[PDB]
Amino acid sequence: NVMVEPHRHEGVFICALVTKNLVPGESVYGEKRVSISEGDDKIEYRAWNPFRSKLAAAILGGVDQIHIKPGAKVLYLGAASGTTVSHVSDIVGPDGLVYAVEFSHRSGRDLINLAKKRTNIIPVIEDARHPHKYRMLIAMVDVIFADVAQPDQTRIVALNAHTFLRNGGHFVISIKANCIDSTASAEAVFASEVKKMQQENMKPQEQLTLEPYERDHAVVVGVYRPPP
Ligand SMILES: Cc1cn2cc(C(F)(F)F)cc2c(=O)[nH]1
Repeated sequence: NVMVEPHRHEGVFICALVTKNLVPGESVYGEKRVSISEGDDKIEYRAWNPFRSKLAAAILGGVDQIHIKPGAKVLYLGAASGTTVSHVSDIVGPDGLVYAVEFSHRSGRDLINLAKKRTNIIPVIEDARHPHKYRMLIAMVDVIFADVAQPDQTRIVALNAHTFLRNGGHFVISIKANCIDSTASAEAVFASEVKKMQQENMKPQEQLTLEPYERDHAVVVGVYRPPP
C-alpha cells in the first residue's frame, strides 16, 4: 500500500502535494508533516500549500517542467521568509544549492533561521536590482525562480540571468498582473512580460495561470539562450 507516491516531478510526491523533509521533525510555516515508518526505515514528508506557494499551484495546475530537481543549483529571487524556498531546498537535496535572495531584513531573519538547519540554503539579503554587489557569492546556477510584481522586475530577473544563469539553463517566473499594471488586462500584462523576456533571450516554453489558487497570476517557464 503506497501511501505517498512519487510525482511526475522528481523530488515531488502526492499523498495532496508534499516534499521529502530535509529536516525531519520540523515544520517551517505550520504545514502538516507525515512520517512513514516501516521496520528500521523512516521517511517524513511536508505538505506544500498551493495557496501560499505559487510553485505548488503551478505544479497542481499541470506545468510540464519545473527544472528544480535533485542536485540543482537554484537562484531564488524574492525568497521572502522562505516558504517556497523550504520546498525547493527539500527537492534539490543535500547535493543541491538554493540562493535565497531577499531585500527585506525582517524576512531575511526568517531566511537565516531557516538556513541554520538546511545546509543547502544560502540567504543573500540584498537588492536583486544590483547583482554586481553580490556576484562574488553566487556560483553559476541551473535555474532562476522569481516572484515578479513590478514593471521593472522582469528586467531585474534578466540582469541576474545574464550574470548568473548558465547557457541553456531555465527560468520559472511568477507574474502577478495586478501588481505590474493594474490598468492593463491580465492578458496585456502577460504578453508584455513575455516580450520583455524574449528581448533578453529568455525564451518561454510554457505558461499557465494559477486558478483556483490565485487570480490573474501566471507562471512562465523557459530556457535562457544568450548570444556569444
Ligand atoms: C518578495 C520579494 C520579491 N522579489 C522579486 C524580485 C526580483 F526583482 F528579482 F524579481 C526581488 C524580490 C525581493 O527582494 N522580495
